[PDB]
Amino acid sequence: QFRAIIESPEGAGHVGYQYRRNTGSTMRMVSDVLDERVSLWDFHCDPSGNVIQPGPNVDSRQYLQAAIDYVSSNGGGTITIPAGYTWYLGSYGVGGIAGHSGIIQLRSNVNLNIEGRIHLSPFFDLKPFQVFVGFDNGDPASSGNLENCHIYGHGVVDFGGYEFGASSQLRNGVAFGRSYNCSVTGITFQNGDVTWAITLGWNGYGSNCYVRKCRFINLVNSSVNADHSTVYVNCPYSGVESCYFSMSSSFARNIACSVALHQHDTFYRGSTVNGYCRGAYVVMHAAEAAGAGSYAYNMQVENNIAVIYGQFVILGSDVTATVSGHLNDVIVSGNIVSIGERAAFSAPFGAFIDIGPDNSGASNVQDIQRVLVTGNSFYAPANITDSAAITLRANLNGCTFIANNFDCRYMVYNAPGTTSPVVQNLVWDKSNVIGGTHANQRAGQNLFDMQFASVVNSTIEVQLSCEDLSMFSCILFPASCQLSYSKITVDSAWTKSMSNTAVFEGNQQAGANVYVSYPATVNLTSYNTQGAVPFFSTDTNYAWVTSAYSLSINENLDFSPPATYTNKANGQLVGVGYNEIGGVRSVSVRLMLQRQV
Amino acid sequence: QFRAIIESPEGAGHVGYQYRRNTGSTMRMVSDVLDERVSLWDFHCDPSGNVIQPGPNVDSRQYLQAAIDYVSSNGGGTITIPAGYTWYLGSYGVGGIAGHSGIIQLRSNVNLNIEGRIHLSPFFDLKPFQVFVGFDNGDPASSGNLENCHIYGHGVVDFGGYEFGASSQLRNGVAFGRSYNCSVTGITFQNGDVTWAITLGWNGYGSNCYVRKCRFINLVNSSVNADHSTVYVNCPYSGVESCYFSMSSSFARNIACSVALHQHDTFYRGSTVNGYCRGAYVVMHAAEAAGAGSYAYNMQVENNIAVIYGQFVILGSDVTATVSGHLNDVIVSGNIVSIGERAAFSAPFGAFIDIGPDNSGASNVQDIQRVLVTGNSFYAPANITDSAAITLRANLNGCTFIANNFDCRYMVYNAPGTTSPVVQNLVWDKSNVIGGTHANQRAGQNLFDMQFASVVNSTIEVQLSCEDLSMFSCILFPASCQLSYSKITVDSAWTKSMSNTAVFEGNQQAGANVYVSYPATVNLTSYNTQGAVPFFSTDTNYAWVTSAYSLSINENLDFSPPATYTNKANGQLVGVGYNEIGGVRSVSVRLMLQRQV
Amino acid sequence: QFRAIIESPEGAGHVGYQYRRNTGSTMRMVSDVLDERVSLWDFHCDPSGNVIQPGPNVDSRQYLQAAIDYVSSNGGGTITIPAGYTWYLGSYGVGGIAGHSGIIQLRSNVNLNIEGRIHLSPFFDLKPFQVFVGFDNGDPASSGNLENCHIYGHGVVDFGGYEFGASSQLRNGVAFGRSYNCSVTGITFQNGDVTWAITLGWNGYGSNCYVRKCRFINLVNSSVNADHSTVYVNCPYSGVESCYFSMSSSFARNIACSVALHQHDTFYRGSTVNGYCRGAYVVMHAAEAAGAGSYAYNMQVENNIAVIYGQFVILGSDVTATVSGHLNDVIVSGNIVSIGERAAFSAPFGAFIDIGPDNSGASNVQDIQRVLVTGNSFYAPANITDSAAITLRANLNGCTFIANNFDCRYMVYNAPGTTSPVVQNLVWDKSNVIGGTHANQRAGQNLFDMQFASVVNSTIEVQLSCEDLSMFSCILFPASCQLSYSKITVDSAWTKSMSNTAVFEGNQQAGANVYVSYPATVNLTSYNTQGAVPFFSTDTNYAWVTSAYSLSINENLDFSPPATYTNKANGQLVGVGYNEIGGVRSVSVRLMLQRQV
Ligand code: NA
Ligand code: NA
Ligand code: NA
Repeated sequence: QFRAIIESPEGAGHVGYQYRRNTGSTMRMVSDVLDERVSLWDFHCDPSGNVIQPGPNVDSRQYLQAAIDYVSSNGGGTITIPAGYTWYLGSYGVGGIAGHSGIIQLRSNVNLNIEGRIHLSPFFDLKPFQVFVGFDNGDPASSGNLENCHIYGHGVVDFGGYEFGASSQLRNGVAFGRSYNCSVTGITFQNGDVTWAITLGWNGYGSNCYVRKCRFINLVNSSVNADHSTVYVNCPYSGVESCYFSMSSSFARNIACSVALHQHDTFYRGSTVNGYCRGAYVVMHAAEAAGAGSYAYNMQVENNIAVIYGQFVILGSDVTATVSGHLNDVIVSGNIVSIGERAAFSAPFGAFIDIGPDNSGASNVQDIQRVLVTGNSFYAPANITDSAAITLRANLNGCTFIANNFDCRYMVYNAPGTTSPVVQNLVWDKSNVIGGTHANQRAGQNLFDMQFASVVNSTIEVQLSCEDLSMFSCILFPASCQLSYSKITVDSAWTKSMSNTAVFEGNQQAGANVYVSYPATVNLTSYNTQGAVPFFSTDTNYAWVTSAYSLSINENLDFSPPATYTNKANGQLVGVGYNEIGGVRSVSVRLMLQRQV
Repeated sequence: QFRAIIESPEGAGHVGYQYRRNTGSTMRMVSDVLDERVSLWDFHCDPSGNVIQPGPNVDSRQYLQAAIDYVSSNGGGTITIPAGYTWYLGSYGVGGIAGHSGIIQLRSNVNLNIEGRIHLSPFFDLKPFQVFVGFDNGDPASSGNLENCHIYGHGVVDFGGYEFGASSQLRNGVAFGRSYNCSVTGITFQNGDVTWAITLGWNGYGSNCYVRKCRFINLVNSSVNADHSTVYVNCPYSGVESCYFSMSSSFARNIACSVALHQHDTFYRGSTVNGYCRGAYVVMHAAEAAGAGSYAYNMQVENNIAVIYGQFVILGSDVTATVSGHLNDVIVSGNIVSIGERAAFSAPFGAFIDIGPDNSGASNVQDIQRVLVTGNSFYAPANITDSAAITLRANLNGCTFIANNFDCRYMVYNAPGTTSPVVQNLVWDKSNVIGGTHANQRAGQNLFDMQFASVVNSTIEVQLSCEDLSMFSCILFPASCQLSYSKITVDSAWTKSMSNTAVFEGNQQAGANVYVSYPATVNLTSYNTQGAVPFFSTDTNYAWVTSAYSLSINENLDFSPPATYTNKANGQLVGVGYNEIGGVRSVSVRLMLQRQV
Repeated sequence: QFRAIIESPEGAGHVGYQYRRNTGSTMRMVSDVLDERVSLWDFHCDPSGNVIQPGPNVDSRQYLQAAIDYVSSNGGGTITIPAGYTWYLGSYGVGGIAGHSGIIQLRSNVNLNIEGRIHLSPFFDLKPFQVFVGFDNGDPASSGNLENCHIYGHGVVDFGGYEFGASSQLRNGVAFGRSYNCSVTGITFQNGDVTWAITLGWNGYGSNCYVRKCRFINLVNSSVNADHSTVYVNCPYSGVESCYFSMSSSFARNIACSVALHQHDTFYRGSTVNGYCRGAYVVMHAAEAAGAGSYAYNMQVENNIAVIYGQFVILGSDVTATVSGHLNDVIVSGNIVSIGERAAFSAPFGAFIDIGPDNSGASNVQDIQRVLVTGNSFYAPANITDSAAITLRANLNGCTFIANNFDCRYMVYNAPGTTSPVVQNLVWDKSNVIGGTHANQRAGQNLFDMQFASVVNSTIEVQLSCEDLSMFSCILFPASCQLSYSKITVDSAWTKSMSNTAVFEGNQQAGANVYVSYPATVNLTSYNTQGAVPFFSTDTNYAWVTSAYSLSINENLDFSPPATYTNKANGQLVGVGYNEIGGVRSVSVRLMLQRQV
């Protein structure tokens, strides 16, 4: 009677309890207290209610779904996935997540505390999957929201090492969906060939979604995998902090990016990356602009550590038939980034910043401006010819560089022939320090290679900190690049032996609102006159020069050339020196040529 | 007999347990294991011990207080506020928190894990309240400390949307009191009209208090609300990290600040703000200097993202009859900040840094120095006339600006008439990049408007990066501003067409220890002499000029003006050019005027 | 019968339970649910299974070890150390941790949630100890790994205040061993005289180990203690974030460092330090290079707040018979650091950066390069003569300084006599702001004191922001320092009254590839000639000068000196001025001397 009730499932509901024997505390039953927590064990049972042990040959999916569905029905809670066990998933979910190749459906206010391990069984080999899906509809546009869903703990999600079956397939760990106040904290995602580990939001719908203190380990493994971004941030007021990302496959060096920031007010901070092609995309895709507008603004990449093989930050924006995307108000700061040991040209072109074309290769759709790149370090090994502070491959409406340290082959680069970007407001402050690792490697190359259609309202203040006499020039403009309302200077330090410092193939430095200064060697010849006497340049290509001054000592006693020069209508320089004794003088002098500065 | 004991409240204390059947484990009873945790359910009961369900019509306050008081009596623990329920509070607390309009009294070592929702009932409508109070006395000065108290979880505190009843009232979420090692992590505070969500410390008493990963949503809603700072940090070695703050009301744009840092060794990092008037106050109030001294030092605002309507960082210090407050050793870095879309003058004057007067409007009490503002971005839309890198409205003893990007109407500003601050050690390094969003908007305005009583030991190195010919001047000193032992330079780039570059209305640039350089147009006339021949300025206002040099080309063949000039006692410039053929020459030239540089 | 089973230890395993009466949930027993968690109470029992109360006279060690060992046997879990109790440890462990003076042995996948207090009993007074040890062997080289071990909670580890018995002894809180994915979060370590609180890794073996939100309070207390680094990071992909470190003893000001970063891809962020000698070591020790290679790279110290008495960041690398250590790719950024109030020379020499000799004092073994120091603030009080931006005491292969604010006695320093470092690639950008706290204190001192064997490929761009006429020179090279392929400039602002600006005791500024500019006063005398007329310097020590220009006004009406000068073979300067009326002129002028700039 009483014995029977006690051994029944209702037994615990008949045993009284009062907290610490406190007479002022609730008189409850044991079952009530045990009902304050919930684990997968409370649903991991056969139809008669007997517990099932997890393992390689047990598909845990329906049991976890039942737990989620039930806790959802009570307004939420946290389900623990117990430590000490590996819980295998072995079949697809059903309903609104089947269109997403979903395994488990997440539900609002239902948190998962993953302390044990979740493993994918070989049912998923060569197939698509998205392990945790927060959509409730096959069509994301008719999906409801996922709110207040947190996954956390010390546990693991293991994708079982299976390769993709076909490049067209997609694979994900956590697809939060149209997600609001959702997060992943503490979890290790490992051992896969996937497209993403976590995606946050859906085409701008969502808010307040975060990935923190997670580890992502070896999540690309095959030539079949088309592309990878480990965390894809597709809702605003969201981001990634204090994570670790590591890949070891060769394929990852060519296709994988750690983070993609695709909506406004998003961030990527304090994370360490190794073995990836790319650091972060920061891109406003017009096809993803439904939920939070057409502008990506307030984008922050800060205080990360990366060894990569391709590009650290990739900026973009694009358009559709009905929507134009814009990118502005970005800060990239405090990051320390290297291109890993590799042969030149063996992975995508190495870059700290890349201004990339759209997915169809168009370089004339972008609207990127008000970007600040400051207080970062970049290094590439001396053999990596394809390394640049910025590869400027598409139209740019502004990017400002202050107080960085760049130590790679090029400072500014774009390939000739290719795209001919239209450039406005590119600012390279004199406080950017140009390293010398690539000294002596730059035969035939221009340090700032300005292979653009045009440059306007831009500043390039070149300052070397060691010699590199192998380079063709410090900065070169082809004749095809228009240049106006710009300031281009080359500091003389470490330049005395350079044949070419600044080169303007179309004589663009003569423009009315071009402000330039650079060293040049000039031959001069004086009149015979004893006393104050003019010296004039033998060459006539200085009609643009507003002043020039001596960078050379005067080895002579009997005369001195002018310290300073102006020009004449015929393009000669002229200055007044001094003949202590008369005679025609002929000298070769290093001058700082200046125009309007 | 046995049946009776088992169904009694002591029943669980009669059922044996040994962990996982391990014979080396303690032989315990069920009640002992259940006593390892505690929830509000263990106290949320009527006088007969029957559990009460929470809800809109149940006042949960006495039950939560009883739980806190009891756990306190045992040396501490963590009380869980269960998920899946909304727990309403409906009356004020009693005792030492009644003077603070307290609801719940916090106690040392007693943590709250808020997984469910705490809601305020309409009893609090139009009234003051402070939901959680750590003071044990009505008079904070005779209060004991609160130590080792942490509030955390995925839950919510909802202030029920009630407006303030009167501007004089105060409202708070968590008043920690004289708090040591206390924190709030993970909680969402929403739906209110309050003064603060969380306050840390009391007039410098406290230490090691933090707010992390909390969200603060819509916490100002009425014209009645006098003021708001979401987190007020009033103890040292304390701060705010990785939080989200969002307001939507119009009133918030005029009164709300996200954080106030009021004691030394405090920080505000990695947080995102939207819809606020202000970012952070960083202020040493002499009236709050009892617990940690008279100095606010080691103040850090870093790596935040903000869209605001007024000022990002507001610096101050003030005095009382017996105490003077000082502010020094501050760093503001890596932040990306915008003034939101708004009409000019429709909210408090937009600023990245504001040096504010005291609460009584006094601008002659402040002692603010050794501030570093570096590697930040600031943007204001082109129509916002009231936008400045710094509004310098009170005495300043030092502020240093390096490697920022400011894109707004003014760089340095203070309104004329108003306060006449005394300025020392203002440093504006050439590495600050001046954006061009406000180009063409600056009719009648000075980019650096130096409306001060005096400027000493200061550096302004102005560098433009595009043209703006609408501005009256790059920098202007009224005749009322003394200027000494200072360096003021205007780079020539994008200045060739400017009528005025630097303006010194009192001819202050002639001071003995003033070091200045800027472009000017000058008319000159030569002697008739063939050969080396002097040119002299027609105007006599260059007695302060130590050298000048040509910024113009020479369109002539038969002569050249001097490349470089010095002056004469009468205030003319003079240099030696060259007449190939003789004749009096008359030319108009753009020169860089220099004094002691 | 049934009564007997129920009161036995197996009783709970006979009482049925089904979660919330849900008929689809597992039919379990109470014991199963209680077995989901585990605490120290489940092992803190006598041999008959009766629970023992912890306290001062109970040694809790064997019971905690038994708990750890058992949970380990089940594949892991989290053991809670209950709140409300102090758990004393009173004897050493046995087995593989005895060689490490271990107390408790940590085991893989076994987490400790420390909510209560762990205290050391006086058995440990005057003895060595390491409280938690992750090694399983006395010899670390034959030790197995510790993986997936996390210690966290709101609890405390108290070292009981005992002094060290002898300087040779070692003491530690948590020695993780060869540790992979291990962490400490939330814990307060206090009240000791120890060598370290936490060590991560062993001679480069380990990965993904972190210390977050921990507090470290008063952990050095005696003159006996040889040395202290609070967190020692000796494995890669590891670091310290958001911690608090505080010492109050005088001894700590001379021996204690907060963090030591000893392997690649390690970081120290967002932490606050007070009362320590040092901030962080960043050092590649060749004796510790077994597990992760010979290079420390990707080292990050960012956004910390410190008041220290010695040096903030200390860089090093050294060698053994068979291994050479290298240090490169380091970033030190956003930190705000002060030397605390102290007498000059009363603690180790104050420095923001120190390039230190090896432990045997050798300054010729180091290979340190590609370091970026940017956007930091440093302050030392005016009386602290021993304060420097960088003490450069050992060979340096590169360090770059951009956009810092340094306000201390020296900018660059090394003591004369002592080491004679070989310096390459030291870069001091003009954007570093030199504060004026030490103005008037620098009698007999050189601001940049270049006491080196040699300097190559280096840049020193000195910019003052106030006067300090007490200093002997802005920069001085002794004749013993070679200088080549370098750029050394002194901006003229605030220098007009300085006798010496740049000093080159060996006339090193004449070198072929030395690029220098600085102010000097020069006496000149003209010829008699009316009209354009040469002026020449009376002194002949300007054979290295390529140009010079006037920094002085001309008080004369009847003549003007040249605005600009070049030199002559005999070392005189010469320029062409203008005599309106003839006569020999004699003037004393302030010039900017330039060489190849
Ligand atoms: Na073109
Ligand atoms: Na005045
Ligand atoms: Na030497």
